[PDB]
Amino acid sequence: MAVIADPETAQGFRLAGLEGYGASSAEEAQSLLETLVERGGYALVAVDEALLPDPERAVERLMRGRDLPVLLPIAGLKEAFQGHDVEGYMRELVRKTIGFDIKL
Amino acid sequence: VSPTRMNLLQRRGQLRLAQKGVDLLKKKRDALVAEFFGLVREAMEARKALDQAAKEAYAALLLAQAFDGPEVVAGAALGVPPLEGVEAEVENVWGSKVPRLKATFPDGALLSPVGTPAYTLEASRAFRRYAEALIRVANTETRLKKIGEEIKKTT
Amino acid sequence: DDDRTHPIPDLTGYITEGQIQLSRELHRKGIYPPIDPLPSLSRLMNNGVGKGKTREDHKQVSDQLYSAYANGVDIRKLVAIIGEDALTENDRRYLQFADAFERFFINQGQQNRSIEESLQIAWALLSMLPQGELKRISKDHIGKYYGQKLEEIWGAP
Amino acid sequence: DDDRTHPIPDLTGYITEGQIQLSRELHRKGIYPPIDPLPSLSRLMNNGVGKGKTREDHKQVSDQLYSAYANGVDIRKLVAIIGEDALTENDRRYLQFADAFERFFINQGQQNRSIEESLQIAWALLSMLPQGELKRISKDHIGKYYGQKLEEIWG
Amino acid sequence: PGGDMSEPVTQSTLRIVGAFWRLDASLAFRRHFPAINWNGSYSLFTSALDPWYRENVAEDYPELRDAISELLQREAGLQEIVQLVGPDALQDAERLVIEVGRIIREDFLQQNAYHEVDAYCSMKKAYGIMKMILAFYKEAEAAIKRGVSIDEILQLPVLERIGRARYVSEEEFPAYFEEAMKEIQGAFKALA
Amino acid sequence: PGGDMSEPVTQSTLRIVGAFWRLDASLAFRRHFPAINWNGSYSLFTSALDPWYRENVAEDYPELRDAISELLQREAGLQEIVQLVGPDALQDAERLVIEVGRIIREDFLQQNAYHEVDAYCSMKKAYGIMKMILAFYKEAEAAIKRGVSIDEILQLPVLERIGRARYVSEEEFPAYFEEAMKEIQGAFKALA
Amino acid sequence: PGGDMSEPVTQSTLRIVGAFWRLDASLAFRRHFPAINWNGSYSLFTSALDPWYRENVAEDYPELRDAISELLQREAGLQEIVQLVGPDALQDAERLVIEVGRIIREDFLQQNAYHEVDAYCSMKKAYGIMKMILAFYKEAEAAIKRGVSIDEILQLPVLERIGRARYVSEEEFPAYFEEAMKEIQGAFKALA
Repeated sequence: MAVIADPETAQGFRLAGLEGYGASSAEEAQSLLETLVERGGYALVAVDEALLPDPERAVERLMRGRDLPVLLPIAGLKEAFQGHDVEGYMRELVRKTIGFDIKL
Repeated sequence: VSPTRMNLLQRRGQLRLAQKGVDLLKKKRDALVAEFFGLVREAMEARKALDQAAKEAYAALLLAQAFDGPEVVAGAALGVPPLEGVEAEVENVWGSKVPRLKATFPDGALLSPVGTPAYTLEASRAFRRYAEALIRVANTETRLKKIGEEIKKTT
Repeated sequence: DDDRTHPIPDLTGYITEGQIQLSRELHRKGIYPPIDPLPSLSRLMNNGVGKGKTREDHKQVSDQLYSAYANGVDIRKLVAIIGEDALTENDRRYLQFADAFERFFINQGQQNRSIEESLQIAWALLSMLPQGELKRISKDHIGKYYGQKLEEIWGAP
Repeated sequence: DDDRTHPIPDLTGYITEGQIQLSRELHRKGIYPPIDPLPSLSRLMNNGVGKGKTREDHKQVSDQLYSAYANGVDIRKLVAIIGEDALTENDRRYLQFADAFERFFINQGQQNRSIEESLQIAWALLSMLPQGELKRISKDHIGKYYGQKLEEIWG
Repeated sequence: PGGDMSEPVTQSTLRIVGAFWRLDASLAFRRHFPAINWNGSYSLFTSALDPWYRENVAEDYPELRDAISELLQREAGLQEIVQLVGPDALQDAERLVIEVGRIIREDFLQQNAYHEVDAYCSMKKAYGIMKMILAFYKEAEAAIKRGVSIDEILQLPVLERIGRARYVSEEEFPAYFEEAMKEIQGAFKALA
Repeated sequence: PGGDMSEPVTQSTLRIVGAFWRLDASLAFRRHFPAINWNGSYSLFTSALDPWYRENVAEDYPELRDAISELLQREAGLQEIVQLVGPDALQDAERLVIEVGRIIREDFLQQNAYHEVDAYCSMKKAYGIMKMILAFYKEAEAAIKRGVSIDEILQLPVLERIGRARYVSEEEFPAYFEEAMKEIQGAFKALA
Repeated sequence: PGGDMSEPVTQSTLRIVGAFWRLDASLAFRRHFPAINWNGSYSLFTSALDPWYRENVAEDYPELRDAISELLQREAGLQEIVQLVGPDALQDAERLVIEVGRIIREDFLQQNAYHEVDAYCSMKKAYGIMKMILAFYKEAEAAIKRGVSIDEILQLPVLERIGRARYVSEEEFPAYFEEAMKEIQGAFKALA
């Protein structure tokens, strides 16, 4: 499994034995993501939410017949201290799953 | 359709069959929604646990980079072996196949377990806890989405 | 032609007080008499049952039996799609209740049953449901009749 | 009005010894002659076929073709409900059998096919199914004739 | 006329006959003869002939006949779900009922009048076929509770033994029945 | 004969009557009486009775009736989401509509013909009930605009004052109506 | 009466006539005149007139006519899939067919009898429109095989040339046709 995030945390993610790439911009992120998925063996890909919140639709052309790469949006280092409420993210999940936008 | 009495009776039977199938499908949809709204809560809990782990892992990484230095941390990072593409074993939800990831990685078999640095190995432990936390979120979220398209199909 | 819109069934329904309908599906499965409880109706029931002319718990027991069988026959259909494990516990109780009902209550064979024996069997069948699920029946009769096992009729199905 | 229950076709079918029924759906697709094999019938088929008359395998091949085409037509209604991507491979085999049948066996144009050519084409079409699916044909005829591919005949 | 069963003569015949064998055009189209519509047929002499059947065929023949009828009824009931959600959406224990009903329909009910051996069938041959099918159904339902997938159950070679018991001659059937029952016993015990 | 409205008798009757009170057994199954369908019924005397209404009953009555009609209509547009998602999971802005429409169905539409005082209701009593229900809905929406939970609204003591309005005597009603108006005015802007 | 094509007058006529132009009310509702239903209509004079078409119009006219007939048939086939599954669930190899079918339906088959120019159409103008539509289809298929998204093709400005083509007068058409033919190839080569 590989992750894509800022270059500051790439060394930390390689510290745990994982595969780590650094990125600094959105189009860099999408190009890197398609180069990531065009080869196999990479079951899980983590993409920071500050640069690409919705990764499975940015690159959907290359896996629509193959559900092997599990893409995942993760919170960055800045959000880890400045805080973020998961309720909005879960409401968005309710949106692109069933779409009635009704939840408390 | 040729107009006969027998054909009229057959069509009247088919109307009842469709009207009963509608209610049966509605019951199936309710049964699916019941599990969906139970799974979403566990997804939320997993996400907040992941955030909590990320906070301490990133704090440890920042503190280790600031005080020990960047080059020593980079060398310790190159001193680790990579993990392989651990198995995505199959799993059945409501008659559909989904992958399930495995958290088993060779802990302790990673090279250089102890030595000179002090703040880097704690950051390594925090980051491997973070990696352990991430796959749980992945495994729950994929099942959540897969229940989602089943709801869509039944509707 | 099993056509309830035919003139002979239609004109009879304008003059008579309800009907008893025999079911072919119950007949093919070996159940005799194949009387289907769901489309059957008696329009003068309320003036014949009650205290002073039969046992006082007749009406609510009949309503509860009808309402429980209606749920059982649909849960049995849902089982074939979603499997037995996906149901809750009480749905499984209803699923077993429908089968026990069809096996014992309807399939009496050539036996002669008094009203007291039929009510005993009805209360024994309702006993397999948990107390408090019987919404239609008042507490006074529930405390008086609930709890008997079905092993009495099991000696002669 | 293409009505088979009209009095004239009804009495003609009751009196005569069979019928050859054309299909408008086949004619719309450009197939000539647009003969529909399922509603058609020949009562005197049993007298003029068999060993010493045409060939020993004619009668069983006809029945096997009838059953396979019926199964293909049956699958054609289920795909309209759930789609071809949810089908098993066995049902896709029957679907492609029906599609190849309508395009290569019925559709012949103005040419004059002999009986041996027709039987060769029929055996070439039955070979697209697994050998265990031919329940109506004795194993001797299968061991003698089964095996050819359709592309070996054309040019 | 036009197959319309609401004809005055057909309704007049309905009320004075002890048996009624209704033919279907749909089964005749796919060359599945004798094309008897099982759903709309009946016989009122079934209950009176039981003492003869218990004497001349077997002591448990009516039980087997009732089991076959019950299985056919269960197969008819589940067909309303197949046309709604497709055959693969069902559970394994119901796919077993569907496949057993199809086995009965293609093996026991179907008969060819122009075949050399299949044109005539004595009572004991039919009894053996019914016993064979019911034994296979019991073994198959035993296999499901042991976790065996149904996708491999239908691949067993005993189905072709069942599938061609029609064409065995009357003087060869007594050995074939005992061979096939032993095969039925062996295959499912070696299955899991 | 079977609930079909295409019979010649009902079609001929529909062309001439000024009112059409359709019954249905779906509400009788819930013991909801009177069991008329309020989305299938219609009346043609409404537009001609308005000058009498605004003089003899109250000035706002023709304008007030449309409020009840629209409030009952808005839940019919929410029926496509309630069978999918449970009622408790709805947003408070829709939970308010669901609950006020529910209390409308269970206090204003329903009536006990066997009761001593519920079997007859004068027009000013009904007018007071609709005025009081609109006061409840308007103040509840105003409180909801201030970000409060709807659970505290459902526990308000004025809710039982809503249920009890049916059984007050015809002579005794006006003081009860004034007291309910005072209580419902005190409740909502005492809550922050 | 009531658009019933099974009435005696219609059925007596169809046995004698050599052509049958069937009208449809659904096409007339959406103002798709002349509202000829192309699925139920037929003509028996097509085969005899081919030698005349080959030398008075063009040597490849029947080929173009057949090529458009297959496109209409394929569009009608996909019209069984799209309406209940969704137009975006299809692959682009079928969305292209859907869009080309829409272009054929709106720009070629449709004709305004009350326009100044569109009321009359010579054979060569129809042949030119047919050629343009088929060339656009082939180029779009090649661009799809190059891996381009369909939306950049539907937004291509050359589509407006085909839509306005039938309003071009008979005088201007031989010059309009060449420019449109050059523009189609230029736009599909300039595309990515």
